[PDB]
Amino acid sequence: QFLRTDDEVVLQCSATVLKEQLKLCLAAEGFGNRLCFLEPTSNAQNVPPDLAICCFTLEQSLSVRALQEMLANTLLYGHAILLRHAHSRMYLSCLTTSRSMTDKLAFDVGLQEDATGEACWWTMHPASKQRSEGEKVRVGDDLILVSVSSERYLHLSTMQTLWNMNPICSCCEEGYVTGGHVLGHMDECLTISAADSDDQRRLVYYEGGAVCTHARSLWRLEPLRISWSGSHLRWGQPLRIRHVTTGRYLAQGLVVVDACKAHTKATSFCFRVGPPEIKYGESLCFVQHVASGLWLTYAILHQEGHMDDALFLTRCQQEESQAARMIHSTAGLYNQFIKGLDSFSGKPLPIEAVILSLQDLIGYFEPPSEELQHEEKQSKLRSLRNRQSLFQEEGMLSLVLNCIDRLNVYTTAAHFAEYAGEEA
Amino acid sequence: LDVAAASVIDNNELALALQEQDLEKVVSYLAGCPCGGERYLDFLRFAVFVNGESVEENANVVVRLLIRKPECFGPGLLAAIEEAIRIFYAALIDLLGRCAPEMHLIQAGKGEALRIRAILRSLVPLDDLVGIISLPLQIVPDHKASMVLFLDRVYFLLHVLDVGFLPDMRAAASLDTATFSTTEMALALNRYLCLAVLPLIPLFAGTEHRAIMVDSMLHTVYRLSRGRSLTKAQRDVIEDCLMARPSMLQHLLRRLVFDVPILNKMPLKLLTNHYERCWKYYCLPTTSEEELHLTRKLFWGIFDSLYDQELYRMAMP
Amino acid sequence: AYADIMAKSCHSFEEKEMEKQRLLYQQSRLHTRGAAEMVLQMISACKGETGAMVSSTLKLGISILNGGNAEVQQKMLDYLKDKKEVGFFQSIQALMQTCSVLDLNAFERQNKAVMADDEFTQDLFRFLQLLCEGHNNDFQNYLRTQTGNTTTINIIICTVDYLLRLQESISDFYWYYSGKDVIEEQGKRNFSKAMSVAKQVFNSLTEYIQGPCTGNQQSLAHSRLWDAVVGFLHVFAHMMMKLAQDSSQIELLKELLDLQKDMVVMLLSLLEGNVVNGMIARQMVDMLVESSSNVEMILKFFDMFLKLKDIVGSEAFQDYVTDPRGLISKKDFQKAMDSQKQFTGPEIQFLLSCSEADENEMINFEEFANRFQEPARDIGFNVAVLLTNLSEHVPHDPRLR
Repeated sequence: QFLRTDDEVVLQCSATVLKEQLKLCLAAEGFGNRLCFLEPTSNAQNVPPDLAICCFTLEQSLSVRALQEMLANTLLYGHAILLRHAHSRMYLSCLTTSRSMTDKLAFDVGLQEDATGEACWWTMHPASKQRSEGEKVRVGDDLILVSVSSERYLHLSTMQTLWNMNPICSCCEEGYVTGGHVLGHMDECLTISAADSDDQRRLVYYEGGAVCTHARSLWRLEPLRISWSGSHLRWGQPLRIRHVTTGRYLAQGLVVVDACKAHTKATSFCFRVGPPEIKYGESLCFVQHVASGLWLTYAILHQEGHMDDALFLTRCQQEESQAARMIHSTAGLYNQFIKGLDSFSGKPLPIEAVILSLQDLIGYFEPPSEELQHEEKQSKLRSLRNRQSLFQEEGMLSLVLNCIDRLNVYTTAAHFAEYAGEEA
Repeated sequence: LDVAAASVIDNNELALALQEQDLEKVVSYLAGCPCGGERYLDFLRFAVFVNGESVEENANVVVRLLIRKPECFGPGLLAAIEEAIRIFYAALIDLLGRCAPEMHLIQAGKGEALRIRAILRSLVPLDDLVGIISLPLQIVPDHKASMVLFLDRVYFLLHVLDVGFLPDMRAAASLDTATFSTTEMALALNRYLCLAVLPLIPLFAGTEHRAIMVDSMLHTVYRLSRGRSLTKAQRDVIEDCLMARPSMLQHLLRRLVFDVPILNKMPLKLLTNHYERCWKYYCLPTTSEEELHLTRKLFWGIFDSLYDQELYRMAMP
Repeated sequence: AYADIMAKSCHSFEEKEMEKQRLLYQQSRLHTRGAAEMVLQMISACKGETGAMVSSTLKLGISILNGGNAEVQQKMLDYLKDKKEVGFFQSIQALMQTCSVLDLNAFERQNKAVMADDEFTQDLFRFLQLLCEGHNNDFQNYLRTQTGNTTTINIIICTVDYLLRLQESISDFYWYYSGKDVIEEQGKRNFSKAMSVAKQVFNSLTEYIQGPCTGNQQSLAHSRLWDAVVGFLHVFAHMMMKLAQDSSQIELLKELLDLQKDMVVMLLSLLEGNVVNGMIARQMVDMLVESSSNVEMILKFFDMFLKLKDIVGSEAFQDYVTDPRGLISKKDFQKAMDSQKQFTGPEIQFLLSCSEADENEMINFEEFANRFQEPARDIGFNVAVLLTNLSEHVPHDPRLR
């Protein structure tokens, strides 16, 4: 159809892969690198596609002249288009730095921390034979996206390559429980393993306490549809659920193996009590999962359990969510680094990426400072203290110099110059 | 028919005036293009500009169309050199580079459209330097003149300067005497003229660089092409001297003293006198024995002689 | 040459009635002769060809009509029907196509230095408009696309498509002006020429849909063009702020104002009445809803012009800043306005800016009320009328309320 803008838009590219047509949605980690790598989404039953790595956000469009004027200071083909990755929060624009593989034209695509200037605007020639300038370039037909402060072109690797735009969220509605925020029950709202999935299969254990909120007590997912997974949730719509943190998927019976294998094994779960009727903090019925009459609460089965099944609905304030995603990426990297150190015995880029991630983390956890008025300071401190509190629970940062020790040991330094990979 | 293409060269209004559709058609023909195609492209570039400088609107359109269709010999310079060794096509590539250079923006930012300027810059590689290296390897000769021009248009200089100087000093040896009679150098001489303008623009390297200046003076005198161009090269040398440096002043000074003695042709003497005046200007505050000997030559020079005489007299003063 | 000669030849209540009779007489003589058939044939031959000769023929055709005259209209319709065509509409279409629109690159080249042609496009659109009028449900219906010809054409649809492009160019030009002090000049003249051509086209479009013919109106409405006028309406507002904002001054302002009035008239004309709640009405309401900010700005501007005038008229205001020979002094006018205590502060500063200083914060002012009150009075009325009618027809929806 036609998009006014101000609504997140997700783009998937395209053609066929390995003699098979395939669609990959562009996405980037952001922290630990702004480079975005397309992720294949071929089978839902086999695996659950991840919407976290592909964002959007449409805010500025007008026409080239307007853009120039602004720089000096319904989407229209063209006009000016701005994309926001919330996820990664920072905007994505063509990056001057040259690509590692090949040489001549193009550059790695990343979103600058600051959206200001010519570097980040792309640049849509809503071009199709049917399409013409001065059009309602609505959903469904590319069109060329060369920048802007370019140069060309995106990309295409893994000529002009056309990407087809998927409307991730049609519109925003309020309560409106929502497709994926994602947020009576004795406070003890449902919980996953506290600390780290020691069970590793996601054990309900159940919960109440600081643990709780508190940490690792959130879920989002839950697409049983590749696109337009927005508009609230229809009762018993049927969606998958992923526990936040190293949650993967949870639906050995109950509890979840890693999301791909785990998803196939427990291919999908639904809840039984576009227009939105679900109410946040309101309903929500009982669960369970379908594919077996089995009903959650207690816990698994019978299906049959005393009355209480009703699940109480959260809320999320987004900063916490961003923090969780960050903890997961940087944390994974730390784990990888530790593994690398272990691999190194040591018998007679990545680092690097870790260093960039570390710098970003330091920047985040940066102190509010005294510059703020008896106001900026008050606001920031509660927030910083809160972020610190949220992290303390996972505490890899802690895993931190724990590794630090491994590094000191290779010390002296590098015993001396490097167990392996010198420059390293 | 181009020729008919030429119909438009000197005029500025006509150039500003030409419609973009025609340019697009020409671009398309070029894209379809192939030595003939290269020639067509060169004609197109001349048409696109003409100087002084280049039309902003025309330049912009041309650059955009070119960026849009790539033609474009696959990609490099080394490959072209290899092809030259095997043997033209290299000439055509050079012409394209020259056209891009002529297309370069000026005088300076800002702004803007230096984007644009940046797209063009990315377009060059490593770059003007690679071109200089290619020129050194070549040291056809007329070819790559644009590359030299492009670097200036395109844009530590001494290090770059060192590579260029080696290629130069040579021409001078080959040029004088029989070689001077030989005309391959004359083609080379024209390039030399272009280089000097570029010339117009650690310490030990500079001093070695100082040797190159002496070599240049030797080329200037002489043998034997005009002349007016020679004068320009000479002014440049004079300008270089003004910019300059005691050691350089020195050995060059002795060679100059010998030249002065020989003089005591006429134009060379005038140039030497100008150089002496420059040295004097540089000498309020300012080997010494050598200078004294040179001066005695002047007293002697006055003696040797005994309007044009008046200018000679001013030089003597 | 002969065609031109013929056109030249064609060239107080009692006088008005007469003059009309005389014109009817010459045109009548030409009509009796079959000239209309000739014009149609010539137009058909062009076969989409673009040439002055085509232009000369168009001029001759405009000359033949002008002020209508039924024998001619009837004859033309009859001839077209008899010929069953032909692809005359095809040629007309090709021409509705290829009309020059203001282009920024061309303008820039001219500035660096004809171009931005041509007036003739205006003349062709004018002929198309002269065709409307009189009012032919049958004629309007044929204009829709006819029945006998194998093709048909969306004619009015085509004109609508063309208007959209013209608005885009005007918008681009305004964006380019940006507001770099102005008025630059030379260009202002080129712009005025462009504005004038567009006005004629707009009027013709209105006349075409002007007849209360259910089919033509319904068709245009479903079509696509809006939109279009929505965007034009938005640009118009910014241009309006700019003039007035400096002493460009009056001529440009007047030209800008006239075009807006014509647009308003066309909009009023489109509804042509309806159900208390009607699809057309809903669509109009929707467009208005879509644009709250632009409309709001225009309304605010009008109120400011009227409000200011009222204030000026007031005795208390005259009293606050006594002067030997006029002016409220910069301070001085600001303070009095503050005193009546009814204005946007940014708005107040803007008003001060609109006022023209004369070597020391001295303003004649009465002149200020007069200009721009006369032009406002002329346009403002049309706007109010449309708004009122719309409000009367569909309450609710409230947003409109």
